Amino acid sequence: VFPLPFKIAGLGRYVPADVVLSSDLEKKYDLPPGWCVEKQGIRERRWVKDETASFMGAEAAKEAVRDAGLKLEDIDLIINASGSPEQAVPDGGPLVQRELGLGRSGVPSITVNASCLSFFVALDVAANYLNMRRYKRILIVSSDISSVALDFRKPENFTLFGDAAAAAVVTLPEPGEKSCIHASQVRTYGYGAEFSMVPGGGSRRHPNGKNTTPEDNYLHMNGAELLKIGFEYLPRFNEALWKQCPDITIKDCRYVIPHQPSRVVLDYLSLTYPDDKLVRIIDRFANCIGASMPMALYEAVKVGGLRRGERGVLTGTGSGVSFVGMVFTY
Amino acid sequence: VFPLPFKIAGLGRYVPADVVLSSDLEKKYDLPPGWCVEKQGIRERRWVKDETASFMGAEAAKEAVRDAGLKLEDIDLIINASGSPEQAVPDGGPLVQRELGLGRSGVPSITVNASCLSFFVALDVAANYLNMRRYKRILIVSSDISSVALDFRKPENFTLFGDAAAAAVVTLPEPGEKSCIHASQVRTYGYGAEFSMVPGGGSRRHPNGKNTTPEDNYLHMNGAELLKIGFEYLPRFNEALWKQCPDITIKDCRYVIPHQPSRVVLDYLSLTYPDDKLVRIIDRFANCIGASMPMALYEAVKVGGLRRGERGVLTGTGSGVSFVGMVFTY
Repeated sequence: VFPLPFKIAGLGRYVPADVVLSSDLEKKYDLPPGWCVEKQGIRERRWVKDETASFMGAEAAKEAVRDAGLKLEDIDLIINASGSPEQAVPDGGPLVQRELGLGRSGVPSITVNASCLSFFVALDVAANYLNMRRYKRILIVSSDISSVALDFRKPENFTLFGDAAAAAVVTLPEPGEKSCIHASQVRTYGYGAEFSMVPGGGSRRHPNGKNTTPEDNYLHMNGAELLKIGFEYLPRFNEALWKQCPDITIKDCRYVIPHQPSRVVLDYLSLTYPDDKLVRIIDRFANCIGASMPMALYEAVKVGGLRRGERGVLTGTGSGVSFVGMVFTY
Repeated sequence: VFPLPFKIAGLGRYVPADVVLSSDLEKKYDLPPGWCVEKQGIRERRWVKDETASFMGAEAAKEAVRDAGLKLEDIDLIINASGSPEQAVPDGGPLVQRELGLGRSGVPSITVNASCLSFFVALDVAANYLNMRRYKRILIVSSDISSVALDFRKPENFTLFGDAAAAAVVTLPEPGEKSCIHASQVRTYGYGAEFSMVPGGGSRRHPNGKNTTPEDNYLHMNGAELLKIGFEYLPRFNEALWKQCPDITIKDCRYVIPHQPSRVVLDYLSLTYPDDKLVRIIDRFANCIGASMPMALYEAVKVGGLRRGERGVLTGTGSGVSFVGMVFTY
């Protein structure tokens, strides 16, 4: 089953142009100087002006398609893999297809939704399509605008969130190329759904039924209970992941590339590994939801110089609660 | 690539218990007697009392798991494939996992979102997971509560929509079993996104930003423009689908099993094929969004007596605009 041929052929990013400095937010909203860096690990973030999520996704996608040495017309499947929707109907796949100028192309455009970790699950889904020879050149797009949900009365909210899009084009490797997935794993603990959720935005508490409460559209988080899920299930998760690739260990991997919605995951990793092994984007882009992991993947290659033949580990914990992990040769 | 081993091992359904007769709606809201049947093709529908979407999905799933001769603990991947969300965070996968009593199981639970046609795309995704030997016993759940979005001032709305859930367990076939997919195709024409959309419920028009209009939470449909997309692209879609299985034609298939959000698809099919070839559920369950196709699949097997070794065709047009088609041996 594993080693699965798989090539990240191209990578792309779009971020809004204007830097919002933590220092300026602190001055504006009477927070102590240095508060965002100390408490959140965030020095800067980017917020949209008039961009739509599909716009940002399409900009990232075009970069990834160029990076792969391809034209837009060569893409044969589009997977939207964002942490939040642009609108209720259609899903983000057709919307980014349209934004790319491919609206009359017929190219199937769908959404994979694992909340947080949609990009990860989309890579997995794409790997299977590729190895089954169903499609050859798959675009995965993760674009999130969180700045819409900002609450400027709560510092733990309005200093945490940023906007970003990142994209990948994935293909089978060419003959002789080592690019592959050595291990991949997804586990879900839905008992933790209530500890990180947004109860509004669907049929359960529809804008006006009989089950609506005042706080329906904001994130309800119980950090202590989320950690307990980690305590109980993460060690067995990690054991099972690395058992898939017994000939490869963390020592053989150049970068750990985490979903990073807060500084906690980076702090944990920083106690364990040298700083140079960890790919950090939260410091400059904040919590960008579903774009976090692919932003970090973009960073690993385009700033960290990850070379073909070197190995990386994708890792993340997301709402649902789900855990993901993938060991790959780039 | 095609014939792909694939077995629909079990099927399940949940519908609310109380029948809402078109005749009673006509009396209540001063419509002419027989209006729903003539205009919509709908004699009855079911509307929830206090059920959640996850509840209905879990009820359907349990039936499907029993039908497959399995226990819930045997399922190794859950795919939520509904036409609408229960809430914004997490996605419906973890929520149905929790509802099933599998919240501490670790079983990956995700969402595939192709609007309308999510069930179809989930079958495809599942087929690839199965044939890549990644998972063995995959649960696909489609549960939709549309009755929340009813507008009792617009007859074309409040008489059209029903609530339902349906589910399938899919596996590889046992040795000697003929169950397979002969052909599968998905095409998307995102230029048609604007002709069937809900502009609210996301980042584009977030409950209060600067881009909200009065009509954001209702379906904007342009039926004439939707048909033009069919005129232009459906004939080539169908040609390309049947070219995948040159040794099998529509004459070799016992049932056509359509996504049926309105009477138009059934009217088209009824002009072409004998009535007994068409599987109809809209008459008793109305437009149940993402549950429509799997409701019809449940009907084909559990009422229409589709036998192992007989062939069927899944077909549908959905918001995005996307078209889907699959030819299979049951």
